Amino acid sequence: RVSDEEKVRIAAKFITHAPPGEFNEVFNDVRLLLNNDNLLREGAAHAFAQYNMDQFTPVKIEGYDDQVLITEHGDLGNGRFLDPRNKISFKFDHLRKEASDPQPEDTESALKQWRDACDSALRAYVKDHYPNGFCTVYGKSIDGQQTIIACIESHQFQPKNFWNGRWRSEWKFTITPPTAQVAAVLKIQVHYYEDGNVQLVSHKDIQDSVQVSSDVQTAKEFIKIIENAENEYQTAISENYQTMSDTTFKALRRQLPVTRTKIDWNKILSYKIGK
Amino acid sequence: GSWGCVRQEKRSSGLISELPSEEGRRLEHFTKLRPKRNKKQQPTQAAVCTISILPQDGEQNGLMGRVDEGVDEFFTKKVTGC
Amino acid sequence: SDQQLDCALDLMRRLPPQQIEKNLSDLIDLVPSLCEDLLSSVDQPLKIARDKVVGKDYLLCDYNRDGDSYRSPWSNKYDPPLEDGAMPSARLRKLEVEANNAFDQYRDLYFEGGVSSVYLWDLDHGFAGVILIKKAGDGSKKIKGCWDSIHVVEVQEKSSGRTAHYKLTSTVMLWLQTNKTGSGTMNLGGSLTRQMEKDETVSDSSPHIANIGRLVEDMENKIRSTLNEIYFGKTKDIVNGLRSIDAIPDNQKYKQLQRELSQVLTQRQI
Repeated sequence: RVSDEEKVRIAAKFITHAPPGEFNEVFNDVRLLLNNDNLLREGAAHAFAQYNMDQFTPVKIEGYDDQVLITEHGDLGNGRFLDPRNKISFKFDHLRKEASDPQPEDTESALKQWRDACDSALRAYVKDHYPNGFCTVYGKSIDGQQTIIACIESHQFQPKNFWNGRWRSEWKFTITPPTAQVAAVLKIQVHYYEDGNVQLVSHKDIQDSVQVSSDVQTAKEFIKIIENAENEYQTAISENYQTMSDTTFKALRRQLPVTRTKIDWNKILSYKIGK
Repeated sequence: GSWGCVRQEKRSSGLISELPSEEGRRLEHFTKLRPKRNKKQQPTQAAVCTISILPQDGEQNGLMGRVDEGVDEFFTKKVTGC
Repeated sequence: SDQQLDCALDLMRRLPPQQIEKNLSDLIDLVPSLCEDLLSSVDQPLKIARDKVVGKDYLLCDYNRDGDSYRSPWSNKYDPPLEDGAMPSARLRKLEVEANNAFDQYRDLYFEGGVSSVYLWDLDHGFAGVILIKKAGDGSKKIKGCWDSIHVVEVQEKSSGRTAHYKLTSTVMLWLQTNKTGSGTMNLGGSLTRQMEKDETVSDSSPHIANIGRLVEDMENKIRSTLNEIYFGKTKDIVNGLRSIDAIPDNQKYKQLQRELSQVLTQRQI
């Protein structure tokens, strides 16, 4: 019913589910809770890696001006990741903040044509809509089919004011001329924790069918798909906030009693309709 | 600044690594920061209650709800998403 | 292990409150000796139970629980059935009945519906109690909402005086969810906690329930304002800081300067 293997999996789940910008606090908590560093090291590396990966952790390679996104798609598999833009190889150290000692990565250069266009075409989209955003487009071959994978990340961490937030968007473009199919997932997570624990957890899954033309053309067609879908998503979110605050919230608890004055407790403690 | 699992390319002690996570643990502890414990029972392996209605239309016992439900049946396991 | 409890509470203050139930359970699996301490210190979404003999719902919490059963505030009976379950004294039970009735009115006046439950217990030189309130909104609307009130009050009675010390620790859990095309799944939830302490006169015109009631009321009115601010104000603002629908007038000037000043400091510091 209980085993060290189960405790390790539990510890791992907690660690990989830390909210943005709070990995260490959660890790230290779990470490003191598990109270067995030998077991903790069993899945640490795996935990750290998975976290940074699903969190699209923006990292800065030794000296490229390189804010690159750590994702699965860039996971070499040997303990190193891909930087499709600068196109090098970089080893990411999970505990420490830095990832250094890069390796040139001469490519396959098959889908790269599309890849390089979308990348800096999207890089423009991002600079226009994400205050502290970064993007990484992956050109790759997925079991025969060519696909462009653009990953966008944006965050704001203010622990001294007890809050952190992050945006994550992933668009998978699978090409099948003339027209191709789109698949994406938009994600938002916000955490406020001064004398409480409040969180916005939201995500939207979208699938689209797009017409494929040129290289610089299909790219701008994509950045357009994304722009419209993400603006629509964000729009639906601000609207939801509006309704929750002016309809749902007010339907829960009134601001003042129906009697329209604070409660007369002496009256509640005695005065009856009849017994 | 510097990197090396154990081989250490540069001529240095390089005692830093993934170790920083074991420590010797401090024996001293608060023990009782504040008054509160309400020690009681619980061990029984059981817990049933749940509310009534709140979730959209879909539950009961629907284990279905994933990308590409069909697997090891079609010609290929082509997936629109991942 | 007190640092453990501290660490356990910090963790629950960071993991998605939407999964408090599953995570608390796992947390207990991880540290089984803290089970009792966590069940009493970790607030979880309020569960409703049906009192069959009276035909009325009541709310569940660690304070009306004994082993695997819970005590109804209506029939003063445990469910599932127990033989010698913990019960308040006959005299405290009477006050408990009166507190439930008073807060039922309080609930109807401020929430116009929902469910409330009050459970009391004796202390060495006073007594304590928990006031539970749950109110779920229109189940027909696109957006679902639920308010959970969890008030724990400790009353320190004074030998001479009929003036008592009240310590109120309150938590309001507010859950909002929507499954709409344009937003996919959006979940805004969690809770805020506030604490208050006050010395107060206890008299025939202002008995214990009135004093506790006034404190609960003031507390909830204050937390309602903070909730509105944090949920619909602050988290929204953080959201707008992550992305902007309108093109953000890019600024070259500050960014160009920033790099120049930065590299100087690094080759001066370590």
